[PDB]
Amino acid sequence: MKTPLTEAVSTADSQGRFLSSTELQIAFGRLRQANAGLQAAKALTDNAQSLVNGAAQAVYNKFPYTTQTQGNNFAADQRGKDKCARDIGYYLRIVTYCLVAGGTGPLDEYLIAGIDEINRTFDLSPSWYVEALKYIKANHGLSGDARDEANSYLDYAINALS
Amino acid sequence: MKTPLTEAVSTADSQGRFLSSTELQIAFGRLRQANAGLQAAKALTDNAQSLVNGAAQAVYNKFPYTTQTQGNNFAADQRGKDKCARDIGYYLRIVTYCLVAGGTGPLDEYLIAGIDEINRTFDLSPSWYVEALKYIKANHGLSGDARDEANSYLDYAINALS
Amino acid sequence: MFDVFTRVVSQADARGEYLSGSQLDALSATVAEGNKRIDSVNRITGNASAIVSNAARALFAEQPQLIQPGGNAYTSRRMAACLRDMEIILRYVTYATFTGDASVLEDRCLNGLRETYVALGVPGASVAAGVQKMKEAALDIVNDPNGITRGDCSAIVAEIAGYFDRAAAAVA
Amino acid sequence: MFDVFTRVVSQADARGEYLSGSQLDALSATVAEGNKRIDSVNRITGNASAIVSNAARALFAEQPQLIQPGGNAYTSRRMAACLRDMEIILRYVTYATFTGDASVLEDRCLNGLRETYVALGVPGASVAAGVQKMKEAALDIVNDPNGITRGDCSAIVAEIAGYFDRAAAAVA
Amino acid sequence: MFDVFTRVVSQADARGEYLSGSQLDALSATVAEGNKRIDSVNRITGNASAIVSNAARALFAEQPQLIQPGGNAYTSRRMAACLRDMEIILRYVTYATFTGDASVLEDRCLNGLRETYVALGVPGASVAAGVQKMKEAALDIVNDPNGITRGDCSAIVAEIAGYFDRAAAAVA
Amino acid sequence: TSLVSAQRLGIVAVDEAIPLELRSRSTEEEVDAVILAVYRQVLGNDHLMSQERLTSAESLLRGREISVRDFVRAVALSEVYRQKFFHSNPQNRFIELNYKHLLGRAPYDQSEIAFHTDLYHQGGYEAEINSYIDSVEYTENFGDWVVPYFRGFATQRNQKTVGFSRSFQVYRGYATSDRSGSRSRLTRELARNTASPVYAGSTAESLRGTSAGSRNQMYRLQVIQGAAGTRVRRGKAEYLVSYDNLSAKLQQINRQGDTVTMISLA
Amino acid sequence: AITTAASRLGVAPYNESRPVELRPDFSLDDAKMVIRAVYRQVLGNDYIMDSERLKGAESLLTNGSISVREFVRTVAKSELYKKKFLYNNFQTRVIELNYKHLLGRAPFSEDEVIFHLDLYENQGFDADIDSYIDSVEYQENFGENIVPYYRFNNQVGDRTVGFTRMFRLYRGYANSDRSQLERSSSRLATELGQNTVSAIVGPSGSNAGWAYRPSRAGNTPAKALGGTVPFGQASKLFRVEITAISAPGYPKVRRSNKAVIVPFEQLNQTLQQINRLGGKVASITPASL
Ligand SMILES: *[C@@H](C)[C@H]1/C(=C/c2[nH]c(/C=C3N=C(/C=C4\NC(=O)C(CC)=C4C)C(C)=C\3CCC(=O)O)c(CCC(=O)O)c2C)NC(=O)[C@@H]1C
Ligand SMILES: *[C@@H](C)[C@H]1/C(=C/c2[nH]c(/C=C3N=C(/C=C4\NC(=O)C(CC)=C4C)C(C)=C\3CCC(=O)O)c(CCC(=O)O)c2C)NC(=O)[C@@H]1C
Ligand SMILES: *[C@H](C)[C@H]1/C(=C/c2[nH]c(/C=C3N=C(/C=C4\NC(=O)C(CC)=C4C)C(C)=C\3CCC(=O)O)c(CCC(=O)O)c2C)NC(=O)[C@@H]1C
Ligand SMILES: *[C@H](C)[C@H]1/C(=C/c2[nH]c(/C=C3N=C(/C=C4\NC(=O)C(CC)=C4C)C(C)=C\3CCC(=O)O)c(CCC(=O)O)c2C)NC(=O)[C@@H]1C
Ligand SMILES: *[C@H](C)[C@H]1/C(=C/c2[nH]c(/C=C3N=C(/C=C4\NC(=O)C(CC)=C4C)C(C)=C\3CCC(=O)O)c(CCC(=O)O)c2C)NC(=O)[C@@H]1C
Ligand SMILES: *[C@H](C)[C@H]1/C(=C/c2[nH]c(/C=C3N=C(/C=C4\NC(=O)C(CC)=C4C)C(C)=C\3CCC(=O)O)c(CCC(=O)O)c2C)NC(=O)[C@@H]1C
Ligand SMILES: *[C@H](C)[C@H]1/C(=C/c2[nH]c(/C=C3N=C(/C=C4\NC(=O)C(CC)=C4C)C(C)=C\3CCC(=O)O)c(CCC(=O)O)c2C)NC(=O)[C@@H]1C
Ligand SMILES: *[C@H](C)[C@H]1/C(=C/c2[nH]c(/C=C3N=C(/C=C4\NC(=O)C(CC)=C4C)C(C)=C\3CCC(=O)O)c(CCC(=O)O)c2C)NC(=O)[C@@H]1C
Ligand SMILES: *[C@H](C)[C@H]1/C(=C/c2[nH]c(/C=C3N=C(/C=C4\NC(=O)C(CC)=C4C)C(C)=C\3CCC(=O)O)c(CCC(=O)O)c2C)NC(=O)[C@@H]1C
Ligand SMILES: *[C@H](C)[C@H]1/C(=C/c2[nH]c(/C=C3N=C(/C=C4\NC(=O)C(CC)=C4C)C(C)=C\3CCC(=O)O)c(CCC(=O)O)c2C)NC(=O)[C@@H]1C
Ligand SMILES: *[C@H](C)[C@H]1/C(=C/c2[nH]c(/C=C3N=C(/C=C4\NC(=O)C(CC)=C4C)C(C)=C\3CCC(=O)O)c(CCC(=O)O)c2C)NC(=O)[C@@H]1C
Ligand SMILES: *[C@H](C)[C@H]1/C(=C/c2[nH]c(/C=C3N=C(/C=C4\NC(=O)C(CC)=C4C)C(C)=C\3CCC(=O)O)c(CCC(=O)O)c2C)NC(=O)[C@@H]1C
Ligand SMILES: *[C@H](C)[C@H]1/C(=C/c2[nH]c(/C=C3N=C(/C=C4\NC(=O)C(CC)=C4C)C(C)=C\3CCC(=O)O)c(CCC(=O)O)c2C)NC(=O)[C@@H]1C
Ligand SMILES: *[C@H](C)[C@H]1/C(=C/c2[nH]c(/C=C3N=C(/C=C4\NC(=O)C(CC)=C4C)C(C)=C\3CCC(=O)O)c(CCC(=O)O)c2C)NC(=O)[C@@H]1C
Repeated sequence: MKTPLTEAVSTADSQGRFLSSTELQIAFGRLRQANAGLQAAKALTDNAQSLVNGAAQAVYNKFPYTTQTQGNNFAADQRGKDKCARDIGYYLRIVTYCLVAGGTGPLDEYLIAGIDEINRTFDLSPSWYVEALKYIKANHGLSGDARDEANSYLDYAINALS
Repeated sequence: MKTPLTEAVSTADSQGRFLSSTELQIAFGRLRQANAGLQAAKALTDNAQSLVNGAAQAVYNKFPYTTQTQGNNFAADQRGKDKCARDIGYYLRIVTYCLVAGGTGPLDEYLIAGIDEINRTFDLSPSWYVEALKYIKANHGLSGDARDEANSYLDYAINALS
Repeated sequence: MFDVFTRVVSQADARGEYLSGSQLDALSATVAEGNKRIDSVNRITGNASAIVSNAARALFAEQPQLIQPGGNAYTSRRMAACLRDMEIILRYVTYATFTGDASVLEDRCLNGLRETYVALGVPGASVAAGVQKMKEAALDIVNDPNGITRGDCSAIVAEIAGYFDRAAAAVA
Repeated sequence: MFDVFTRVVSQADARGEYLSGSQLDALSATVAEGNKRIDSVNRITGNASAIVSNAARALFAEQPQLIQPGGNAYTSRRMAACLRDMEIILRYVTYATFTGDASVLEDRCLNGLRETYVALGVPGASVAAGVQKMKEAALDIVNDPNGITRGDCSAIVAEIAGYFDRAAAAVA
Repeated sequence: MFDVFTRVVSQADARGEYLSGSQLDALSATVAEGNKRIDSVNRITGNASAIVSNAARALFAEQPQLIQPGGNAYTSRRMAACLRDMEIILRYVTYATFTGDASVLEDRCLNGLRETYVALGVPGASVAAGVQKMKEAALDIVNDPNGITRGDCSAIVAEIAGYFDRAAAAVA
Repeated sequence: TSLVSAQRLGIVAVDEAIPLELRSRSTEEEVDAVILAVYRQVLGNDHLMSQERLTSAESLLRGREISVRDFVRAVALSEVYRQKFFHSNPQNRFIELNYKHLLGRAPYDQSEIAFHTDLYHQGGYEAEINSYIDSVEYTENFGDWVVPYFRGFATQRNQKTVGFSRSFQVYRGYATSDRSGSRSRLTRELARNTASPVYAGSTAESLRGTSAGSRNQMYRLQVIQGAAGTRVRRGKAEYLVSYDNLSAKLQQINRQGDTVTMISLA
Repeated sequence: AITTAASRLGVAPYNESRPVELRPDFSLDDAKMVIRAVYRQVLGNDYIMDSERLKGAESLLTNGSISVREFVRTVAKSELYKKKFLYNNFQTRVIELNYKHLLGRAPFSEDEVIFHLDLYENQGFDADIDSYIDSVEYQENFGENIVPYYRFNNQVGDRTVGFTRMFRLYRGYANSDRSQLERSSSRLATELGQNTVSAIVGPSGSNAGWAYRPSRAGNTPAKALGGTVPFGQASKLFRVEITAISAPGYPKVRRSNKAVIVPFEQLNQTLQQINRLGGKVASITPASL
């Protein structure tokens, strides 16, 4: 799982090496970041319901056909809106994992890998989730390093989807 | 290992029961004993070389043919004397384990189970080790509960050998 | 299975050495904690039914999908089995607390439990959540300062937490 | 492979839950100790050759059966392999210390190691004795007060000891 | 299990064939050797305890790690199990000598024995060395010219050596 | 595979492995890393003595005179590889070692064994080794510049499902090696075109409770049985018995004439 | 087999039952049937309270973590089995019970008592239990997957004395090993030591003389040594076992149980006299040739 600490070790291990100053500097970089990530994770968690709901409606506003067309892949009925808010919650929850982990590991392992197969298979538009992610970027209220690290993971998801 | 604590749990588990006052009282019994057992173990350990060498010499005195007769099972050469001292040390060290564990569990597991087959296979006389064990009983200088518990384990081995 | 004492003995025997004065003193300090350990086992055991039921209630409230029709704890037999497992795990945790060593819990309860659950379809993460709920209740009961001689139980409480965590990880 | 952070994450995802405020504070307290952890890795690494060689010499002095002709560490190839294993285990102990989680030991160093030793006839109890000796030498190195900002490293030393114990138990 | 006669029968039945004149003649030669075979079985049996104990002593003399503390043959129960195993193998080797066919040894002794030792952590290469020591003692006993009608037992000795070799190969 | 399964099966490190490719204008460190990875893979993770290293082949690779695939082949044809895996092994064990080392998988069917036994009988050792490295499977997975890596734990195009189960017979864990010859664990299941249960990582474990005797250990005996007593319901059976009853169980199986295929701790 | 006398001997219900087998891929109802059968067989048809159930062993059986035989083994080694059958019994009684529960038959010979008494004394109860379950006899009859059951019918390897002794240990269907007239006493200590047998007395309800039991001393021997000479002119002798004698009362009646050897020519008088004593005929057996 992509994270500074686990990547320092797996790289050293692949080279048969003890950890050296380089991996120690990696750890210092992790320590410099971690509190902001944990602060960012807390802030996103506390507003999870608001962000998820606002993101869901932002998508509904931008793609009104989703709340009006009948179909398993759309949110016209109640199940679809539940599926949709669930999916957006997945994105937001896993992003906080990335802030906690200090890397894209959680996004790669839990969401990104295979998402293209899923969206094709169930006829789910990547654009819907991009709009949801864009909303969370604009509304999470973070600042400083917490904002920077958080937007990197949101953008990483956006780039993966587009 | 037969120790008070493991036996209590094993009997409770056989009945699918949580521990009750009976087992708590087993624990108090162990606690009442344990400090004395540990003090005995330290005293035997500190005097181990004296006790082991003395015990070996006591066997050689009572059974002089063991140091005079040629044969793999006897101690007429340095090879045999070393085996013998090693064996007596085994008895002493494991007895200290019994004092630490609070039961014959270590003697049962490490030494007593199968001793008959060994003594028969390699033509060792159990009377030799009885004599060594009597020497140790009579020279450990323990008093009180430490003496009582140490001698119960020394007698347990003697009884097993006879 | 080992207790705190025989754990050290077995390590010493494999090296063919007497216990050091440092090891013996460590055991002496354990003996000095014995009353606290006995109280902790007594307190958990005295409250076992409550610990299990309250944890199970809380668990299903957070995970209603377990008890909806078709859920893994749906139907009396499966609910009954689930409640039974929660008590088994608690019971073995108290065994480990009593002995002062995790071997009873690991050897008899946890070894092979994950595989049983995976084969059955029992959701390990939900079992682990249940175990965590039981852990919190158990630790509060142990730490309750009323009706007991006052003193510091942080060491024993930490040991008990470790045993609960072992159980949670073994199935999680 | 997990580190101290992703271990928590993996459990939380299995429940579909955000990290709790307590888990975040817990991870924050981990960050607070980060410098101590980095120093401990740095110190063991700086003395790795001496730790390994001193432990090896001590092991063969306690267990001279290993190096006499016919012994499992007799012949240069076998001695060389034995020394490599000691170094390998120590290296992976530093990895676990670095990451703050045991998974790297369980995934890589210890994964099948007992099977390997049984197949080869390597005396696993003896390997455990050698690991214990590196452990004692490593913790003294970590606890050395000289030339370092003084502070209390007891938590990390206890964690490191756990990693050494895990290695020893895996082959014992 | 098969003996020397039924081994041939089984092969013939699978072909739907009467034994040929050559096959019958070979069994007649086997019959003519029967007294030597009985004598070999009687000699090995009559020295079984000495064969086993002498072999065990020699093994532990050459491989002292087996009996050092923490060694697989250390402690009375393990030592007794080891001596038991040696005697078992010797017993089934005598059975194979008696019947003139390895099947009893293969089916009833060596069946799964390598896997059993691997699972138990018993050093199979050391069992093999033990079996070789018993082999060498047994063959000298069988070949002893004193107190027996003189004759050539080379063929039976080779057959017995073959059975010992199977056992040593199988356990390793 | 994903964490939930890889953790139980002891293959997390395999899953997170990244193919190593030798790029244009590589550094000395990158060549060194590649040489190390080749030795680990092709020699099945043996401890490699400095006296055993291919000095010349290493030089040529470092000089970009030969490709990574050429260097893999140099190591596979070396006397080190032969001594480790060929001279003391039966042929079928040798062949599955070649599949593990060179293609990173387990053999799929008996005909693969037959093909390679024929090739060895026809063109000898070099022709046998070259068949793996020159194969379409080698070229399309690793080409000329990527070090081979174990593939058997991932769904491959044109594999057989049983390749996944069999992988656990030839890959025994991260801290293992193909050093002791020995026999193939795959012989029977290849010959009869069947599969065997996967007991790896922690999947061998079974519950003890109060039924596992004095040592709290269960042993899993896998047997092939027939009706030569009570009725036999399956030709393949497993028994879980405690240490104390293990001798009695072996003797029971032995007396019935049934074959023990595997025993392990549970 | 046993057909005509099956009902009066209490065998008919077992004639009507099949062995309880746990098939591979068994269903939960299969597991429940095994558990019920094992509790009834191995615990001698004692009522089992919910607090006494071996819930963990039952779980492991249901899960396939232990086979039927290993579940039997666990029940036999449990504190529940030992409380019922070990702690309060003479070891010869324990051996009788083990044979009935785990092998479904009665001991054949004194050699079996020697073996199991020494095994218990040298290695403990658990070791002794294993000897029954790991025995060749257990393997041949029940194997890994069948609950032990009473082996009333003649099999290869049997001895006749086994058949008569089963009705010293089995006292009917609505009965348990702990609810029999002889209570804790060994049923077979004397039979085994002397290698003798006793006339079969079937269960209550279907046999009026079901309570007949001989005393410690002063019993009538089985066979009429001396023939008809003491009786004068008599064609043949029979040994009649009589129980529940009360009518004359003490001291005219001392023991309510009595066995007499009487000639054919007095059987009419004997039955008449027995009836007037209030007694019930337990068994009649030819005593001369
Ligand atoms: C227990 C392990 C011992 C111990 C450790 C300890 N270290 C610090 C503080 C620091 N250690 C470092 C480490 C490095 N700086 C570098 O540039 C590199 C080389 C690449 C390393 C390894 C740093 C950066 C700090 C912080 C600044 C400082 O120099 O103090 C502490 C102080 C507390 C803290 O958390 O920082 C402690 C306790 N101290 C002992 O007494 C043990 C023997
Ligand atoms: C190699 C094994 C050695 C050897 C054997 C040998 N023995 C005989 C002949 C006989 N041996 C026996 C054996 C027994 N008679 C008994 O009553 C018993 C006890 C139950 C035994 C074991 C017998 C009956 C004979 C035949 C009579 C005789 O004494 O000759 C021979 C002779 C060849 C033959 O087949 O008869 C031989 C060669 N002789 C050696 O020199 C080897 C060291
Ligand atoms: C000393 C009292 C007398 C004596 C001793 C002697 N012993 C042996 C050989 C063995 N002793 C043991 C005993 C143990 N092994 C264990 O693991 C333990 C339990 C932890 C015990 C008690 C064993 C097993 C052996 C045989 C194997 C071995 O050598 O280790 C000998 C040599 C016997 C031989 O034939 O080589 C001797 C000389 N002999 C005397 O005359 C003393 C009076
Ligand atoms: C109604 C007559 C009274 C009542 C009901 C009540 N029940 C519960 C909780 C549970 N009920 C069940 C029952 C079943 N679960 C099943 O799967 C099936 C078989 C198909 C049955 C019959 C169970 C298992 C529970 C506990 C778990 C759960 O919450 O689902 C409650 C709540 C109890 C609690 O502590 O939460 C209540 C209130 N209560 C009354 O007062 C009514 C008169
Ligand atoms: C409750 C929090 C969760 C849950 C549990 C659940 N478990 C089972 C089934 C079994 N549980 C065990 C475990 C044990 N048996 C033992 O003897 C011991 C001690 C060694 C343990 C730990 C076993 C063996 C089984 C299988 C056999 C049995 O039924 O007892 C079930 C039933 C599964 C089924 O489909 O039958 C359930 C429901 N399920 C949840 O959803 C909760 C998260
Ligand atoms: C720890 C979580 C809490 C705590 C425990 C504690 N207990 C004691 C002392 C004793 N407790 C007992 C217990 C029992 N006595 C009995 O008869 C039984 C029933 C079978 C039990 C369970 C005993 C005997 C003692 C010693 C005598 C006394 O009167 O105290 C202490 C004091 C220190 C000591 O170990 O002796 C402590 C600290 N105390 C807390 O404050 C925690 C909430
Ligand atoms: C003698 C020329 C000089 C010398 C020797 C010396 N050697 C050691 C230690 C070891 N020597 C070896 C060598 C071998 N072991 C083998 O198995 C083989 C192949 C058959 C060889 C050649 C080894 C492996 C060791 C280390 C482990 C052991 O002690 O067995 C020492 C002691 C070193 C230490 O630190 O303990 C010494 C003194 N030293 C001199 O000064 C001489 C000029
Ligand atoms: C002696 C030369 C070596 C040695 C032996 C050793 N074996 C065991 C344990 C077992 N050995 C067997 C083997 C058999 N049991 C049988 O019934 C048969 C015939 C069918 C055989 C071949 C078994 C089954 C066991 C385990 C069960 C049991 O003991 O009954 C041990 C003890 C293992 C342990 O205590 O964990 C030992 C020591 N060990 C050495 O070091 C010698 C090289
Ligand atoms: C979907 C209905 C269910 C499900 C599926 C699932 N499968 C896997 C993993 C594998 N599936 C296969 C199967 C094949 N591979 C092949 O090449 C062939 C054709 C020749 C088959 C049939 C294999 C080999 C694997 C393992 C290797 C790999 O994953 O690539 C998973 C992943 C498990 C994990 O932890 O990664 C899943 C999820 N899962 C469900 O819940 C459904 C019931
Ligand atoms: C030294 C304290 C003891 C000892 C060691 C010894 N080990 C081997 C052989 C191997 N050791 C390993 C272990 C690892 N390889 C890895 O890659 C990892 C990390 C993931 C580990 C832990 C392996 C795989 C082998 C086999 C491969 C190889 O030997 O090259 C030997 C050599 C045995 C032999 O030559 O046959 C030795 C000697 N031996 C002792 O006596 C010490 C107690
Ligand atoms: C045939 C000439 C007469 C006859 C025979 C008859 N016998 C039975 C039933 C049984 N016979 C035995 C006898 C033995 N069991 C033993 O173990 C031994 C020695 C090993 C003997 C001799 C037994 C025990 C039974 C009952 C149990 C069983 O049969 O399995 C019957 C059937 C009784 C019934 O059906 O109720 C019969 C018919 N009957 C005649 O009329 C012939 C004169
Ligand atoms: C209740 C009205 C009266 C009463 C009853 C009582 N009975 C027992 C014990 C047993 N009852 C039976 C009966 C059966 N078991 C069966 O399997 C069958 C059907 C085929 C029947 C009819 C048995 C065998 C027993 C003994 C087994 C056991 O576990 O007890 C008791 C228990 C006596 C005691 O525990 O000491 C009692 C109390 N008692 C009264 O006072 C009521 C008049
Ligand atoms: C020794 C002082 C006298 C003596 C004893 C003797 N006893 C037997 C045989 C048996 N002894 C028992 C005893 C017990 N069974 C139990 O369950 C218990 C309580 C737990 C006891 C004490 C039994 C049942 C037997 C029969 C089985 C057996 O033979 O072991 C014998 C043998 C008699 C025979 O004919 O074989 C002897 C010799 N004999 C004397 O002369 C001494 C006065
Ligand atoms: C009174 C405490 C209990 C009790 C007694 C009771 N007894 C009988 C009947 C008989 N009692 C005997 C006793 C003996 N015969 C002897 O030879 C001796 C030793 C020398 C004794 C003690 C006998 C033979 C009988 C039957 C003949 C007779 O009735 O006189 C009864 C009457 C039985 C009946 O069914 O009528 C009773 C009531 N009953 C209880 O409930 C008390 C516990």
